[PDB]
Amino acid sequence: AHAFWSTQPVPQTEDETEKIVFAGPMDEPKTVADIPEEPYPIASTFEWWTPNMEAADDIHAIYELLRDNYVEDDDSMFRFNYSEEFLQWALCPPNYIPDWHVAVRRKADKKLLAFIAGVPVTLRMGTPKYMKVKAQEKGEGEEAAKYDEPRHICEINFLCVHKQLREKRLAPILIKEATRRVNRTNVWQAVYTAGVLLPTPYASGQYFHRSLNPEKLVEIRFSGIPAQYQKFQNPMAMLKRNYQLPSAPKNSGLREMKPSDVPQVRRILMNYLDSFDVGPVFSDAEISHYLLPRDGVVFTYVVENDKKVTDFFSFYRIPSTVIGNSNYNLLNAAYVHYYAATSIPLHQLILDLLIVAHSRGFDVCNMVEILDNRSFVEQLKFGAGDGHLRYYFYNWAYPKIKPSQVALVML
Ligand SMILES: CCCCCCCCCCCCCC(=O)SCCNC(=O)CCNC(=O)[C@H](O)C(C)(C)COP(=O)(O)OP(=O)(O)OC[C@H]1O[C@@H](n2cnc3c(N)ncnc32)[C@H](O)[C@@H]1OP(=O)(O)O
Ligand SMILES: CN1CC[C@H](N(C)c2nc(N(C)CCC#N)c3sc(C(C)(C)C)cc3n2)C1
Ligand SMILES: [Mg+2]
Repeated sequence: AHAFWSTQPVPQTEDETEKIVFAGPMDEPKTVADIPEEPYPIASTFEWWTPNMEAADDIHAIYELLRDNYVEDDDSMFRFNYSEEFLQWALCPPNYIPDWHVAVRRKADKKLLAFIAGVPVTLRMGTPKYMKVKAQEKGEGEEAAKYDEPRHICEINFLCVHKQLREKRLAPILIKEATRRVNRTNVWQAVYTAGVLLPTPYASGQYFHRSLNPEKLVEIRFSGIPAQYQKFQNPMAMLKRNYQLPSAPKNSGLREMKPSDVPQVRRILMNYLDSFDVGPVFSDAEISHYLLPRDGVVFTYVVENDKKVTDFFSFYRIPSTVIGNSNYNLLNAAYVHYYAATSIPLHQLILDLLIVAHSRGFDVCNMVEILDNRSFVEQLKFGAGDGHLRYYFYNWAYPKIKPSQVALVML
């Protein structure tokens, strides 16, 4: 069934994952000196390339590869079009490792053919709460707590092979070379997500969408007019009224985040994320990088009351190419990023997210049912989509958990 994934240190079946009780490594300990110093072999017509993701032109080359060859729906209606500024943001966080950005090019002319990217993340990935309770029942607390310390690991994203080279077993080679470069830096675990089912997720959640511009979404067939609206004289008018939003935020202290807010935002975020079984730990530099506003990329607002920041939300922009409809070039989606609420109900905080996103010209707001995202689905008129995001570890045994015990947002 899986000629590549069967050879890797991942759980091989759903049954295996449902039997795991404690977090820890799959493979035997290895040293850096054990790991080949030479790049993984690749066909003579190709070469490995490490792009400089802080050079505008190298970012542009990766941008083009992904624009033309990255994730598309099965009906080929929409294809992600991450911007150049987004890619620089995502692939160069504090203390990033340039060698973890791995590309293949055709040696002759040097066309870019494939890419995969790793970035550092500090993750809590110790045994989940439910399984620590069972372990205490049983006298096994020491084993259950062994890997509780937040671990410095790799997050993988942006795996892409050019459409002309699909189904030639190039993706396994990129994965193996990325693994080698990570292992050479003495890191032995990775976290990754995909929409496809691979061996084997530790968690899975549905995607949810909230329409902001229903007329456009229906036109491009992202959305349908649902059957019950046919009881109405003007279905589209009633759809628009259904999703109508305020033109101004409701929370009076709302404003964009600024550098001086970093310590307080770090504090309330970390207190919140601490409650979840899998979640990142951020430095001040990482809070600054991932949350301060960046035009066209990330948008972050704080609620400041009596000169104190008590709540915040963030969202990021991923446009998609509208492949088949010629009336529109792009789908402009806002994705829910991190947030924390201490003064107001989460639904009140996130309504202001939708108002700001709509005001800024976004067409839809998307999220996965991680964090406390299910708490505002119905009131704020999100609907489940047909897709799922599955969360995976490489070289880490982990119990199956619910997606509401996951606090890592994937870009
Ligand atoms: C310690 C450090 C560890 C670091 C590494 C951690 C692991 C990171 C793992 C990567 C995390 C990526 C996170 C993201 O970026 S998820 C986004 C993935 N990108 C896309 O969907 C973009 C459009 N599609 C493509 O570019 C290609 O179809 C890809 C590149 C996806 C596959 O190329 P292609 O279609 O030309 O096929 P092949 O003949 O080369 O290879 C076939 C093998 O590939 C397995 N496959 C298919 N899709 C995925 C997938 N999304 N993750 C992992 N494996 C995948 C498949 O089961 C088969 O293996 P097996 O079933 O035969 O065994
Ligand atoms: C949290 N994410 C942002 C990055 C990933 N992003 C952009 C992403 N991934 C998706 N899937 C399942 C496949 C992509 C891979 N691999 C979908 S489906 C989706 C709808 C339109 C609402 C149905 C939005 C969405 N967004 C997921
Ligand atoms: Mg291939």
